[PDB]
Amino acid sequence: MAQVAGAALSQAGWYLSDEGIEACTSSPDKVNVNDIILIALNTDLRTIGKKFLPSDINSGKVEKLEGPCVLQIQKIRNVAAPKDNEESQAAPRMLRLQMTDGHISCTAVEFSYMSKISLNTPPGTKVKLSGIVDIKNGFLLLNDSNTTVLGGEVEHLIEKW
Amino acid sequence: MAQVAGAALSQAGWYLSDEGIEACTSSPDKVNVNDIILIALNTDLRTIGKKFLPSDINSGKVEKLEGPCVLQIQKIRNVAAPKDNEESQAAPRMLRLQMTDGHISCTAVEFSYMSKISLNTPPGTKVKLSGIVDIKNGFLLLNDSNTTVLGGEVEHLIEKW
Amino acid sequence: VMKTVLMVAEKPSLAQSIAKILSRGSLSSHKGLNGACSVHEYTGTFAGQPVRFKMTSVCGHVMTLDFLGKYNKWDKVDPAELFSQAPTEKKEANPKLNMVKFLQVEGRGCDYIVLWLDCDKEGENICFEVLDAVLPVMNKAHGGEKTVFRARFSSITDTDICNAMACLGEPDHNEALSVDARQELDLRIGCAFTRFQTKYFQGKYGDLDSSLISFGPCQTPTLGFCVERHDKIQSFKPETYWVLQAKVNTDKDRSLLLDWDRVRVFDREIAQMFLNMTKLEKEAQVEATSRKEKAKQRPLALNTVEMLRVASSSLGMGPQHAMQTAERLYTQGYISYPRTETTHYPENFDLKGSLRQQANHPYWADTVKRLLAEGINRPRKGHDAGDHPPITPMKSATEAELGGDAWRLYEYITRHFIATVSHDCKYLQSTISFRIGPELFTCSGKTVLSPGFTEVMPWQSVPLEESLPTCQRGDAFPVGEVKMLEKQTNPPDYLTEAELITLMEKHGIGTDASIPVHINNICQRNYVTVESGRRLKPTNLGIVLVHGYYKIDAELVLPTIRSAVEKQLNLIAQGKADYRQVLGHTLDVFKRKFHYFVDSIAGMDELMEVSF
Amino acid sequence: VMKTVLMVAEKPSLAQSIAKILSRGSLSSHKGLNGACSVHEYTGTFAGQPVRFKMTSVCGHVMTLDFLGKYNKWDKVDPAELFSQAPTEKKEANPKLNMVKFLQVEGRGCDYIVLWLDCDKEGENICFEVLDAVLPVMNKAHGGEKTVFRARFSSITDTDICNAMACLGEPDHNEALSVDARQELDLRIGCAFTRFQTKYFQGKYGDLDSSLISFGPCQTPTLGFCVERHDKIQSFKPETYWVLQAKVNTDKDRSLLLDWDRVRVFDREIAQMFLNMTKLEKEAQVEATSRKEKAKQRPLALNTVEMLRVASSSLGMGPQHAMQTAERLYTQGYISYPRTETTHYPENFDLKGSLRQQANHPYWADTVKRLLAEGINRPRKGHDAGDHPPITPMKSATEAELGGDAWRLYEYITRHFIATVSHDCKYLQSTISFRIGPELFTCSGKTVLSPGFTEVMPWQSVPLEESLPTCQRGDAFPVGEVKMLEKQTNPPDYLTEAELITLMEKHGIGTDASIPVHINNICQRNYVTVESGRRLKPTNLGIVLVHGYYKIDAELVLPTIRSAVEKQLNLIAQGKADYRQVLGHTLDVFKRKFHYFVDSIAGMDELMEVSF
DNA sequence: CAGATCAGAATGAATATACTAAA
DNA sequence: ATTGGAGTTCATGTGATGC
DNA sequence: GCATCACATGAACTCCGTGTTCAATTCATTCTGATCTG
Ligand SMILES: [Mn+2]
Repeated sequence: MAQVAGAALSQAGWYLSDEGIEACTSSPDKVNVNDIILIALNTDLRTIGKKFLPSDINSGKVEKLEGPCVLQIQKIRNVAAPKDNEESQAAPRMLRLQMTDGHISCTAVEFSYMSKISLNTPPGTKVKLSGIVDIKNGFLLLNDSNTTVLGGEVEHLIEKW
Repeated sequence: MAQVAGAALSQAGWYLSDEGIEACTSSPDKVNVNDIILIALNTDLRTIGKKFLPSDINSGKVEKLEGPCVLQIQKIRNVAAPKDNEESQAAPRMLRLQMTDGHISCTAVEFSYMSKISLNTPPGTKVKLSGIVDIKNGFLLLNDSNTTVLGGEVEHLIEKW
Repeated sequence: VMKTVLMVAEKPSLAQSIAKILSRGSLSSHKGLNGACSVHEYTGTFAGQPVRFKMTSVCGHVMTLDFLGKYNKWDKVDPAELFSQAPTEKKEANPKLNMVKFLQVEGRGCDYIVLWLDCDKEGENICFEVLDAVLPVMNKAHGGEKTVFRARFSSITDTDICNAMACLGEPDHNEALSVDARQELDLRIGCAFTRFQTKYFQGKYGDLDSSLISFGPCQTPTLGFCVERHDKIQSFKPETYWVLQAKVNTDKDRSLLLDWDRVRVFDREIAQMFLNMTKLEKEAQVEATSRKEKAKQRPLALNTVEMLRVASSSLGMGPQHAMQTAERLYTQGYISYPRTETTHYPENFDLKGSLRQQANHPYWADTVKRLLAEGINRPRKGHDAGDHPPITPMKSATEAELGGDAWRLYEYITRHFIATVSHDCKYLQSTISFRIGPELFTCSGKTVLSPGFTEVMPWQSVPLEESLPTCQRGDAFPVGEVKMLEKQTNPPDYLTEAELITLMEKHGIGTDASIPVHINNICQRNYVTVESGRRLKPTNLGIVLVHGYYKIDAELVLPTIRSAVEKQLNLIAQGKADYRQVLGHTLDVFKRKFHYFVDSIAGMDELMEVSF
Repeated sequence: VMKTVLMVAEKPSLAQSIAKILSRGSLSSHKGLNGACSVHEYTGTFAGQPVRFKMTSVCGHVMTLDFLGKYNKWDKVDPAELFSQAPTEKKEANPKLNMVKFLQVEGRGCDYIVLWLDCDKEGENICFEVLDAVLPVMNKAHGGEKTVFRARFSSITDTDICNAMACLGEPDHNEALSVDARQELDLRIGCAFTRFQTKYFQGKYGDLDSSLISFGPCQTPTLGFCVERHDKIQSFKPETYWVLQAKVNTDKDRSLLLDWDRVRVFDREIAQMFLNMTKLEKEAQVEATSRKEKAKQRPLALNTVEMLRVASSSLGMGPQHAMQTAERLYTQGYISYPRTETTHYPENFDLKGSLRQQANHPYWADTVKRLLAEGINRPRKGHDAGDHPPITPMKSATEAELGGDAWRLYEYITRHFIATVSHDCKYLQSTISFRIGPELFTCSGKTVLSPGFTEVMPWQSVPLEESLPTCQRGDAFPVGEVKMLEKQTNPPDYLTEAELITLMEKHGIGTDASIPVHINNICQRNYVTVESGRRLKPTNLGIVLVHGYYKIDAELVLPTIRSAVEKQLNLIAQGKADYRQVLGHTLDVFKRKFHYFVDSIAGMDELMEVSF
């Protein structure tokens, strides 16, 4: 409620909607800030969250993004690998990530080789952008100073093979 | 007369001490050149050879020897052959002779081929150096016209050993 | 009372180590009555009782069930034999070692038996096979106490073996029966397919009767993994991508391009974005330059295979006429026998005289003259095959002697034999990196310093390029022009034997160290060939075999089927059925599919009518 | 009706050859009941009756000599009792041949016997063994005429064997029981000394386990040869040389190196004085010029010892391997008998025909065709010994049917034969002498005029050097620099296999076929290990054991006892002494030696413990 | 302050009683 | 000094036993 | 203690172009570690 609810929301940036809150397990007089996120690390943010991203990210009008935010992953691919084969050392690995907020998806390209997300990671893994993020025309750049992995499951199938 | 005989032996090259001449003789009686030559040839040169070399022979200051002179050879070794193969014919024979006078031992290198004296030569044999003697660096060079071995018998200290 | 206890293992060094731990006094040694791996003895106390510890390590592992029935025969045998009609028993194989003395030593008599062989399924197989031979010859099993004692050591580890000495027990059963059942399955399947390939595949072709098809439970999947890459090559599906191009200005005389260190990208817009970030260059930086020294190695003695390969390449013309020239040359006689398989150059060969007979034909000249001069270096050591000495010219000729393609071939051998003795070609491989924007591009080049064998075979020579202007780190070196390019190709790079290894453990069929021997088997069976660059392109026989498999019966390929049978013969641990049904139902479904496979030899016969 | 005559040859091939000439094409050949030697029957005449001839070929030694099996138990009695308390019998060697049973089953009713074994030594044993085997087999000597006939053929040629069956003879028991004596004496000496040594030295020194210590009449000297070589190598005092060198130029870009007539001087300061008298000069004058020519000697026929020597030195092959390869080539029917001693070719041998057959191999097609033109030169008048003809190729063979050791050994066999009937090489040696001060210096050089056998055997070719420029008396060539050189006395290197053959044949340690066996024997017992360059290095165990013999009793190791025993048995061969009594005298003296060796063995143990 | 210059681990060819001597 | 190999059956040495 | 007999066994005589896996010791090569100076 009120102040404590706002503080709990703003602490993690997990802007869960009221409908998602009432549909999920949010027991009154049981927990306020801790167990809600502790169980939300395995909840469908795509359905329980609001579009705190702008309206026209892919348009290119928006330049810079600031503030700590947490999002899910839907389609992460190495932009420098052929369709048939995805894993190789024939070129530096540049990761293209379809990055989901709940209503307006986007895509981010990884600059620095980071050994925290692999090409086999399950979709829906939590990735938290923390800092200044720059989009060039319709794609957002990544860096280790921005992305922090948390992990989770989007309650889906394997969507593989 | 005594000095006439001394001059005759000098022309033959023979230089001896007085004490040597009355020591070699069987008796201080009438003497002739042949008998005194043979009786001194019997005797050793160590006690009968007087001071008849001008010294400085080892050093290079000396350059040549004139006149008839008398020397001896004590040990003979083939410097032109190895020691393990003491009788190898891999090279033309070229000896060096340890030439003594009763005062000093010098080196006489055989410069011209010769056969009247060999490796198994009786040591202490008498030699005459009439006329020209080439002393190059203080060492003597043999020749077939001046260096003439006259033969001789001395107390055989070597017994080939 | 003073009794005797014998211990069995298989390794001499392990035997010495376990003796050392058992006594710390090195025991005492008896010369090996088995002919090898001398045995040891001690006056120890196993369970605190005075027992002669006689310990031995066998030199091998008796194996080869094979047939033990003359019903094996050959072509004039009942086909049902290869399906199920085979009285199966194991033989005391490889008596070239002995194992008769092994049985004799295991005889006589022992109070207790201790087994310490390999701690795996195969080791348990050896253990049980030794057990069923030592029990019939041991003294007696008087008393309810057991006489078999198995340790639980994992590997060479002092504390582990020390505690395993107390960790005694009886070896677990049915693992040996699982593994030997796998062996008889391999026996039956391989024998079946070999018999009917000898029956049908040869087809009285005359030329193909000499060749043999050696089928196995894994040979066909290995050939399939050799050939599917060729299949995707025949698919020949191209690709599309982008390349970033830029220029760092020179002194206005030369040019200095770069290579976009982040080489290659598969996109349409991210490359455009990088261009947006790399279209306002104003200044560059010299962040790093490198200059190493590596030497190209001198060539080897020429084989027949290498000669044929370069002659199909290089001057370029077919193997048949190549072999025709080889013979005419051996005839007017300028070269030795052209069927070499060695690279040894035996010491008897007169290198100096051989190099001496060439004092003409100014193509080779004062160069080879000075090579005759000074000192000549020893050639590379090769392999001895015992066929005949390698190819080498004799009594060299000139332009007017041979002529045409025969002269071209002789020129090849002459140049290669000149190259066989030389100094290595040394060069400096320099590279300089230019830092612009969020990019650290780099350019590279080579500069030869010593020609060496480069002087004799231009077709193998380092290319000539201008030396990059080496400078200190951090210089300005501004920019010129930048560009966005495109380049694409086929599906490239038919991969090599290393990738064969990798995919081979990837699918999961094979054993601990038998991958090379399977590769050698499948190559001597004339299914694939070895090509320069360690390439493993298959041959006509292999490709027609795999195509005939795929067209009708892919089940026998089914690259997961071998792993499936392995996992269902691994699940036979613990409580389960009999081996009889497990083998019988599988083999009978395969043999029904195989009966109508024989009824459908058509596919292969049309493949023969197409390609032979 | 007709009578039967049985004849047996020593070797199967000579057997078929004898059949070829005898029956002039009337062969009735069929393999006998042994799988080793066939039987040839035909019809002919013998002393005026039309009779039938059957002939076979024993495959070697019919019987060998060995003691009673009880004494072969290795522990029944002390080897001393072997001297005069050990009855000895004869047993059929190589029972796999089943020669005794073959000769028992074949021979019934053969009234007359004629015997065609070799007329030298070591064949009388075999002839009398065959005789004593066949006497209880035929149809009894009812006729008063004797039936045992001996054939005395000298050379294996057509006319000689014609005279051979024209006139026959009778064997010589007196000289048979001389080689009998030598064989038995060697047997007892070995079976005593080797047994005692291997029993003692392994008694307490544990390192001598799993090894055999041997002693005998040939093994000990063939070890002692290399032993003395090693002793001389170790005991050496290095020294230094002093040589003066002269360097000159003739016209331009020409360098000549002179040579001192006094090749070396062994003194530093004397060399310095020689240099002192020499350096003060600038001119050199020619004194003596030469235009003398010489010739190189063409090789004889390839004897067995020489073939082994060249195979070891040039081809890098062990003697046993070389003998085995020669045996394989012989049994396949390419070259004629490996183990031969005779050098001179048969007068009636068709030298031209053999050269005619080998004219299509490309390696010689040019040189063999040329040689056929002027006519083959007569072979060198060498030496004869009444044995088999020397080694020669018998029919052409291209490399296809031959492999490795093939074009290796066979290639030398043929090249040796073409060189045998070829001409000689003419070379000119010119020596020009210069005067440097009072000393004398000269230069030597050689050149080729008309190569003879050097055009077929490359390794035995005159070295090529620049010819000295022409000179005329009275000119003063410009004088370059001089330089005195310091050298060292090179110690002798390790003994080579080629030198061992010289030390073997010259002292007559073994026979023609015994030499390869003994060399293999000493190498196998770990006495001497071969190394790089086919040199023999004695082992630590070998060195310590041999030296004790030198300091105890040299009468068992000096390379003269073999000559002594051989020379003292020929007296029996001519019947100059008593066969029974001489053996006792030889046995008696050796009996004393054996007791002394037992008595004088303690000091050897002191020498043994130094190594271990 | 690591090329040019000297040193260790993986790769990979290695055999074992019978007695001497000799066809 | 330099030769085809496998299965069968028969003679023989010997160990176990009975007299 | 001795003659006997049947059984094991060695040898003489005769008739008639398979997967899997190692596999028991110690070369000379071939791809991994210490040290002044632009
Ligand atoms: Mn013979």
